[PDB]
Amino acid sequence: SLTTFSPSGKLVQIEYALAAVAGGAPSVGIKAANGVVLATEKKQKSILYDERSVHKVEPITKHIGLVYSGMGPDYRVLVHRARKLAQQYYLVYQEPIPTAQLVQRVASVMQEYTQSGGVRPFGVSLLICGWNEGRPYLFQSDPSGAYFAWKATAMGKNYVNGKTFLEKRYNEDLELEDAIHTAILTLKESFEGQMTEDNIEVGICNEAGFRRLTPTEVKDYLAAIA
Amino acid sequence: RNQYDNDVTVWSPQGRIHQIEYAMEAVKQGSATVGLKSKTHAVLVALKRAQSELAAHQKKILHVDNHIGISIAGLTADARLLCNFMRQECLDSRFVFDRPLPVSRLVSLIGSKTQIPTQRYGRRPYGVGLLIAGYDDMGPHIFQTCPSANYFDCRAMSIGARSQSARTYLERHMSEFMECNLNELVKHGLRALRETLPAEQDLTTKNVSIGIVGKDLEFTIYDDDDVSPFLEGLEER
Amino acid sequence: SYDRAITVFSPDGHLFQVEYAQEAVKKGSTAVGVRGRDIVVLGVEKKSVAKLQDERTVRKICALDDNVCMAFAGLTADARIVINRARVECQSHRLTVEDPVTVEYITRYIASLKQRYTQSNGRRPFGISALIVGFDFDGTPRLYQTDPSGTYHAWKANAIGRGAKSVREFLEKNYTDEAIETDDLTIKLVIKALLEVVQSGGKNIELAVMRRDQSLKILNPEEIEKYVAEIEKEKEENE
Amino acid sequence: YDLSASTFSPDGRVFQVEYAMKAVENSSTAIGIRCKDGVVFGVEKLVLSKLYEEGSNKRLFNVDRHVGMAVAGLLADARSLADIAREEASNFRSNFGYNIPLKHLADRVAMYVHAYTLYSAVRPFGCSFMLGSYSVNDGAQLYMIDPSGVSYGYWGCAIGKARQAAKTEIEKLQMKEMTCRDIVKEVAKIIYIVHDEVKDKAFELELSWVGELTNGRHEIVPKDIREEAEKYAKESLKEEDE
Amino acid sequence: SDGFNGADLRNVCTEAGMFAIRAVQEDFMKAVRKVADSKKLESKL
Amino acid sequence: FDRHITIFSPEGRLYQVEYAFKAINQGGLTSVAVRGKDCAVIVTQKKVPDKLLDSSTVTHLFKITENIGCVMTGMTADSRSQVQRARYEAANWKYKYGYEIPVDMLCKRIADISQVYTQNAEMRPLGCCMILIGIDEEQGPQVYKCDPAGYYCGFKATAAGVKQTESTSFLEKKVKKKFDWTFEQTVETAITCLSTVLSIDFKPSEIEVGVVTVENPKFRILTEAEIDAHLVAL
Amino acid sequence: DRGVNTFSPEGRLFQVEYAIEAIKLGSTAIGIQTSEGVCLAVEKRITSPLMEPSSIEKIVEIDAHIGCAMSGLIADAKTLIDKARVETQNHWFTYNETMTVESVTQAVSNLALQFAMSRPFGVALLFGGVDEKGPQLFHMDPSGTFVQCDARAIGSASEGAQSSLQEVYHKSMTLKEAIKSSLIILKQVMEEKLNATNIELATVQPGQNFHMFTKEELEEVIKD
Amino acid sequence: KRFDSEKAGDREVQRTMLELLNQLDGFQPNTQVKVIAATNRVDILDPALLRSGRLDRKIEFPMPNEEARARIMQIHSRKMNVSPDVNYEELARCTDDFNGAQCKAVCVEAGMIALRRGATELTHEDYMEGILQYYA
Amino acid sequence: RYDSRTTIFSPEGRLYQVEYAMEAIGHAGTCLGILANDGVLLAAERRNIHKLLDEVFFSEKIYKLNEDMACSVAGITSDANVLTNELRLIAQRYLLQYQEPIPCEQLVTALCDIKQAYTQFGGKRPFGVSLLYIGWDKHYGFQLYQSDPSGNYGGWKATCIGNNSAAAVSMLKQDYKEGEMTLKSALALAIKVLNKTMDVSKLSAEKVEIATLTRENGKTVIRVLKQKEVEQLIKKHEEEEAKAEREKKEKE
Amino acid sequence: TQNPMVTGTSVLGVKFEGGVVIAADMLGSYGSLARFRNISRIMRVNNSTMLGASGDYADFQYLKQVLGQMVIDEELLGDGHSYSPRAIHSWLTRAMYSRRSKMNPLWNTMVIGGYADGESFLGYVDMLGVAYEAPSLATGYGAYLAQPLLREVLEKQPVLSQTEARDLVERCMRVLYYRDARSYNRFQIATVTEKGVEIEGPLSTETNWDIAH
Repeated sequence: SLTTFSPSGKLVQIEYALAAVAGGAPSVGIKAANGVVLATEKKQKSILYDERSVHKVEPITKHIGLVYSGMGPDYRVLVHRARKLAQQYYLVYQEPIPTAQLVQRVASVMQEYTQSGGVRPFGVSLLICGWNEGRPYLFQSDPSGAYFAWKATAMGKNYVNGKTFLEKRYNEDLELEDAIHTAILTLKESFEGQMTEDNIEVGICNEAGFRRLTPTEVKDYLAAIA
Repeated sequence: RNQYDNDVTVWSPQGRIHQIEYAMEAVKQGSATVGLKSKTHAVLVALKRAQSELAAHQKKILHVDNHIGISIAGLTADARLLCNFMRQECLDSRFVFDRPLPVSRLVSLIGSKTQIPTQRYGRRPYGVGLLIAGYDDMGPHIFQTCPSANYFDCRAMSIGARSQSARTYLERHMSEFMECNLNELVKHGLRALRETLPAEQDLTTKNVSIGIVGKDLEFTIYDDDDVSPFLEGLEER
Repeated sequence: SYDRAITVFSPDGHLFQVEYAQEAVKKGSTAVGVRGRDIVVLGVEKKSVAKLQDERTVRKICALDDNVCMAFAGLTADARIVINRARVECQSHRLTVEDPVTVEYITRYIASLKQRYTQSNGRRPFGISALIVGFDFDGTPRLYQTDPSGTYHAWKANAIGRGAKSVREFLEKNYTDEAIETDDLTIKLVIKALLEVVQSGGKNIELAVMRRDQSLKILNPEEIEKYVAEIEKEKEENE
Repeated sequence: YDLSASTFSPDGRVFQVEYAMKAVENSSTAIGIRCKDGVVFGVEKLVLSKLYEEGSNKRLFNVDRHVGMAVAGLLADARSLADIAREEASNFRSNFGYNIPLKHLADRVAMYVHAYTLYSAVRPFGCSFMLGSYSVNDGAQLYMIDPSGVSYGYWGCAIGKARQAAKTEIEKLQMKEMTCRDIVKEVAKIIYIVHDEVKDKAFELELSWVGELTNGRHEIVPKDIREEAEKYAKESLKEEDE
Repeated sequence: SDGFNGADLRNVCTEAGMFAIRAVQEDFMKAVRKVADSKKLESKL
Repeated sequence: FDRHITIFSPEGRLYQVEYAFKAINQGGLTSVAVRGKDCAVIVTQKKVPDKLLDSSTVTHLFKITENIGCVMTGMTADSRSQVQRARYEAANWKYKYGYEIPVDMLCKRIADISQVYTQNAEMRPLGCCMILIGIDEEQGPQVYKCDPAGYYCGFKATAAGVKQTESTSFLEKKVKKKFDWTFEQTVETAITCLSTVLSIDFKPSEIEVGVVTVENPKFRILTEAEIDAHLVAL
Repeated sequence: DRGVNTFSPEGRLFQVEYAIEAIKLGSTAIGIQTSEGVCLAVEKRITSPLMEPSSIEKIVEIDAHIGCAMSGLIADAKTLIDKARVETQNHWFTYNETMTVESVTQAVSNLALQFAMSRPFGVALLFGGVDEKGPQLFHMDPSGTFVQCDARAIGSASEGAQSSLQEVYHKSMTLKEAIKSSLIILKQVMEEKLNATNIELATVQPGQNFHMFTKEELEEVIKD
Repeated sequence: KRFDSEKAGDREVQRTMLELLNQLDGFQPNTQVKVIAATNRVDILDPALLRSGRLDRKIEFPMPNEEARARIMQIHSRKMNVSPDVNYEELARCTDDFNGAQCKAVCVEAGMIALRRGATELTHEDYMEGILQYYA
Repeated sequence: RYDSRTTIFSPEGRLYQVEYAMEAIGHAGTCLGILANDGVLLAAERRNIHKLLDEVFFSEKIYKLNEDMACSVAGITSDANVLTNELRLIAQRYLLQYQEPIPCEQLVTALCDIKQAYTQFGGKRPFGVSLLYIGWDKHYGFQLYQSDPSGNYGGWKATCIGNNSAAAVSMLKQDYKEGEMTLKSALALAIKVLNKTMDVSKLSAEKVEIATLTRENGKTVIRVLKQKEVEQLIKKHEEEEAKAEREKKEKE
Repeated sequence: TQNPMVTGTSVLGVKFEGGVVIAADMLGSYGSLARFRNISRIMRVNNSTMLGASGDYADFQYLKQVLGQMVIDEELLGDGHSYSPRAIHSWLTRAMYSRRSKMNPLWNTMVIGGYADGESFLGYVDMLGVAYEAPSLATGYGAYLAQPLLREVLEKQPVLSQTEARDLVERCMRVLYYRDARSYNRFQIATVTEKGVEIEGPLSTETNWDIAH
């Protein structure tokens, strides 16, 4: 069903998937010297929604974090299968899967699910981060099964201006604290309305391993940098 | 009827399904076959057509079991498949129970099968209509079966092209039916075929096949010569 | 898997797919083959190659055994696949019987393959036309041809490709046991047929010949130069 | 478009099940009433051709000793579904050693219909039906099932062309506290009154029941009982005419 | 009850008057008839 | 090409999934749910056309397990299919882990299944929205509404059906004032919310009300007696 | 009608009709049965010259007691005939006998019925065999309708050859009359003259088994 | 549906439709009027034009049954010079979905058919051929 | 319905899918390879080196299939990834079977057969990637090959694919000898080719990627040129280009 | 079924001139550990046929359920056709033969009684599949010490009366109880006649041991 290469050499369905991803929940990543910071607009559609049930940032391993922009369900399935793949890697290699292999395999899954007839490729762009080795890694994974390593990046509604903002902001000399400042500032400039502490979700990845910051810490950082 | 008329799996916005209607059309396009019955005899008189003067008439009466015979009208291929199937069923039933397979049960099973490939998007109906004459413990049975599986237990039925004249004759003479000798039974079937056929055309001992089943007589096929006494004794116009 | 029907009959009663496949074969390079008393020759257009392009990787002619040689016209990948299939088949036939595969048997196998791939309920019929030449174990200069539709016939010569039409009329004309008496004059007839499309004397006509039960041999380019030179001498003498 | 079961119409309505009910709206009728001590079924079996025979193709059947059902619609799908429920009941008996509850039986057949309306390479069934049963431990139970696969427990109901008139004349009854004996005559009157002779020419009334009187076993109405009910229905027709 | 119209009332009243002439209209059991009629019109669209 | 089960439009817009949402809305009824301090309640319309039916035979509430209740809003066949699938999932969960499945896991499983339906272009997104009510060791009155699109979101108060939006707004208003409710306060809130959004007075008959309490981890569809008692009391 | 196996509204699968069209396009063949045996004469479609007569094979041997003629697709006939030969030998192995011509024909037709396979075969066959009931001729068409005929003609000239056969044939001839009349009609309907290389001629008699006529007897009958 | 935005002419049809709606739903009793509408594309029609004060009592024309086909053919044959021998009912059976005026057309074609030879009788099978290889 | 049509023939004998793959390859980034008597090299354009991009993987258009063979990919990156995985699988299965590295031609044939199987197996789009292999076989020493979506493959001394492949290969054929141009000069050849082809004269290690396979110690060695080396090759290229320009204008 | 663990004992059957009468005990045993007694090994297949077993009670019950379902199917069909005693005999023979051949034999020695259309049927489908139709049957280990009496009595008097047959079977089973380690003074007699099938509850014979003293 996806083989219909337009008479241009492009695959219009993945083009549309990229469009839908662009029309997705804003998220931002910034890799510091000692770790990486991931953030995303978690704004629910009302106070009704239990803002502790549907999480947006997920630890796939004690040292690998994953966030996305786009389809929530597709995101769930992809993160589940990523947990799987990483876990079989752990079992065979009694060692956590390095981010390189994890993202390689996730993108491979994306493509393989792209490469059939009854299959509608996912509509999520993922922003995996890891601390394998003494190095912090950030990788954007594209619905087209393409994995790109990055320094800092943004995805979602305002990803282009997020990208240029991060371009102008980043400097190799940057501690994780200022990285958090930068990510939260990017989300602020890309966010509509007040940043209620629990409407924004964030996770860091360091020597301590990936961890999603609690509402307490996110409230602290917001109330500070606002 | 644009669209809605491809494969049985598509439901028309009329509660209708048209591939089955087409199969029934093929059934009519088939050749004439009339079945009728008495207390102890079931007679299938069938018109075998002549494709060419150098080609022998297509036989259409098949003896499936000792006590069961079929007259076919429609796709000879599907008719052959179905005949093979009923023969297999009769053999299996005889194996499992040393019994003649009940005609009603056999017809129900065939209807079930011909229904099965009417609810899947991979297959087609069987554009073949069968008139079955059987003799079970309850006696003689005349059944009609169509691709839709809507089997009908009839005192006398007729299928194939020109079947309406046979239907008229059978309706008129039902009262006599169930109250006539075997020879009169065959003669009534022959009269039905005569009505169905064009007036100029006459039933020679080459165009007619007579399958007779009943008490103390397994389903016997009469062709070529065996039809001769009946036609010779038959009335004319 | 796919389990989707293809190769649907046409209103006229033809197969749009097979006609497309045969025209796709026609559009390709041209190649001629002929049989002698003990020599079977097979020439073919090289189709141009960049000065940086190795010819070893252009194998539009394949020796499927010591008695069978196929010249291709179509898509190179299809050539490779069908060739490998046929050759695995010939080794399998060697397993079955300790005798070389006959050209007739190999052609039967290829035709069966074509039928399978045109009516296997979802497939792309091989857009290929094949020409085989062998000598039966007893020894017979047999030459066979196979259309993409699977229909194959016995041929004393053939010519398939873009020029197939004109070369076919040409060979039908001015062909006789005088021409095919022996290796002599047979390469000359082949080269004349290939120059029917003129101006490519030194750019094309990659040539092979197989003697009776001796071996197949590709004709070296110095030999090709000698043959074309003497052939044009014969021409100028004619005019 | 409204072609396949996949096509959620923009309104959110799958049109193939709608077409299935449209097809169902072609069979004559099938009425049933759950008496306090059983269930009674009637059906307007229209003899299409005068050459047909009594004791022939029926729109009601038996599943297990303790369940009956009456169908209306495409008779092929009807027989298929009847046999279906037959084997589900048998398999439940094999598993648990006792007659299957009508509730669970209707549940499973409804699931089967639901699956054949979900899938793509298949079509929904072209016939609706009604399942009746009785037991001492659970009273008398009646259910109806449609191509969409809705299983609802009715104290009385019907399907087919005159389903609306069937329902009306059903509510014209104290179905709570009458018995099978009089409810059978009532069902006969239902069939005869809803019957449109002007249109259908030929006709026959087919009846059955299952209740304590039969020890929770489904059986056709005996010959004498059916004849009496038919006579009463004719006399009621004359009463209504006058 | 569903829809928006009262013309069901007119339909029931007219047809029930026809009924009575054939034979008041104390027949809400009959008004449900034309309710079902309007609802089958709803089914049509 | 959007006619297929799930195929991105030029900008995405899975029109068939959106049509599944419209099918849910057209289910034909409405339901509301709330979680109290330690007790959760749910109400749902319940009609009895033709005066037949009634009884437990007709309903939309279902005990997925002894400790989890659930309600449906959508095509009855699809909804029952979901209900029995979830029952299967919970039973397998108990049979595997040995403990009653948390409502979060139950909704997660159904959400993943519905997502697979959307994903593969062979299974339609069946048109119904499911809501689960349960009690947790460390969350008390858990409420989670899951949708065929694959969201499994938990609301302190949720609603499904045509009036989902107005009911949600009303619930937001009410919860804005002292969400700390008791059992009676919670049941009153739910019933009154549904009454406001329907503009209809309620006899105990034409509704179904289910509850779970921390003291009594047992989904209970209150009988007509208690329904009418609460109705007349408030 | 469109679709793969869809039933055409006017009946038939419409692929049977396409197959019939292909058979009509095919080359011409004639078969005649006599109490003295069955004779088959098939016109060939030799392409441009250089063609040995042993290049196109429109006649095949089924056991030593049946011949078969084809009209249509060469490889389709090859596959069907392969099936027929395999079935015949399997039956001989299982029976210590040879099938009847009716039975082999119906087996091949049974295989043809299945439309795995996605399309009907584009070949019509004529089996002239010798069995318990003497020499008989069975015509089989892609639809699977098999019937034994006194004399049949298939292919491009099917209708004209059949009309000529109707005119000339009687219930009493011999193999010699059959062959001479068949050759007369074949020459009259030939694409070009009767060169003795553009035909294939076989006979199966209550006696000598199935036999391909050699060049000598071909030219003999041709001049006759 | 009144919402499709194809092109011009469409919108004109929508004004005409809305004028129809006005003419019977506006500030006017319209007591002395009786509108009867006729359509064949049953499904595709304006949801407002639909009914309930506008087009109610939407009578439906079904496919004639065997009896209906017999009655229509009888009606059209009433003036036909039919001989005293007819299988009207069995001809209706042969109809086999012969719903529309086809019955009238067939009676006319039968008249012409008999008129080939100047007759007044029904062959009953030349009647089917007026109606309108491989296996069989 | 809704099944598309992949393994079908155009009414004029053609394959829309294959041609669409070809044009996709063409629009893809430019790459090219050169075979020299001493060794072989391959240059590739980098479409974007956006500063935010990291540098984790040693290569961005090239992959070492083994210790004596490497490939470069022009087209869909994920398709290339899976294709190179398949290549690794095939070659290493070959090594298992024969206790020896696979020949480049044989590995190419295997992958091209897989490509054709994809092109002819029902509804599965062919990979939108074109491959360029540099390897060393004991039979032909150094070898350079090119493979297309159709399964067509050719072993050539040098060539170009991707964007502006036509002009690149034309100029290469114009200015390529047959058995000369060792790595020392082949590097300048590639640099000038890319300078004229990429259409941005400014070339540095950021926008380019150069790989070289050479034999030493009786074993192959594949190495990607470091940024420093790429920059010196740049500098020298511009120097000799400015030379040739000044002599040409002096003549003018 | 590859283990003999829990069976009953021998079963008897006589083709009464006007019907067929069989007798079987209510002993369930596990090797001198007589299992719960009131189990019986006889049931009513249909209005005109009865089944009995002398093998593993679990297998016997399995056969009972399958055959009961089959007969229920036939009744539900409503065609009036009823399974013949010989038809059931053949079905059972086929079933055990197939199980044997596939190496999962049903561990039940069969005793099928029937009376259809004035014809009395008596069958002894054995373990492997061997079929029989004789006026008398003594299945199980009781064959050797019961069938001689029945055989001689039948030969000297083919036609037998109901009461005489009942007394003979009671005497034979009483001898069985005297000389059987796995017998039981509690048994069911199932008889089939034109009127139907009747099971005479858990009768016990008037066994005497002081007769030998």
